[PDB]
Amino acid sequence: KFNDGNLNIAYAKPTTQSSVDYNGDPNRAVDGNRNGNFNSGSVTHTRADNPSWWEVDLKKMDKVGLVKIYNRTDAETQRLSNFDVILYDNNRNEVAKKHVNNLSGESVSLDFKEKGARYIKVKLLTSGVPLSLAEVEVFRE
Ligand SMILES: C[C@@H]1O[C@H](O)[C@@H](O)[C@H](O)[C@@H]1O
Ligand SMILES: [Ca+2]
Repeated sequence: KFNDGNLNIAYAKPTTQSSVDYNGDPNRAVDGNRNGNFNSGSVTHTRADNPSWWEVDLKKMDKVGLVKIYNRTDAETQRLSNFDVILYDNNRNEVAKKHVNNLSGESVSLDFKEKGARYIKVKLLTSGVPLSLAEVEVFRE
């Protein structure tokens, strides 16, 4: 629930994703565990979807600052590439979007500067690539 003294508002929130494979249910990206080894149980996994995506629902409009996305680490790390992070309001209107080409480390940090949003979606832009996320943390600043 807190990471380095900052309240992670995504923790334990409802999640969905495009499909599930390998029992990589979407709630694994909000289970409080940054472990990126798939075999740990901490990491989501969709099927090879058109495209694969994952989303957290904050349950109401909230304010979104830092969003930190933790990649799978044990294998297939390149899958988390060429992707959008999209904020939606209560009526699923897009209110902000950032594109990430790839990760040089195990995570990427994005600052949405306190934009009002209820949903944060991670969407791969390449057809037929599974989406796996170790953790998605969201902070209000
Ligand atoms: C859980 C599995 O891990 C393996 O390393 C991959 O080759 C499979 O595609 C799948 O992601
Ligand atoms: Ca996790």
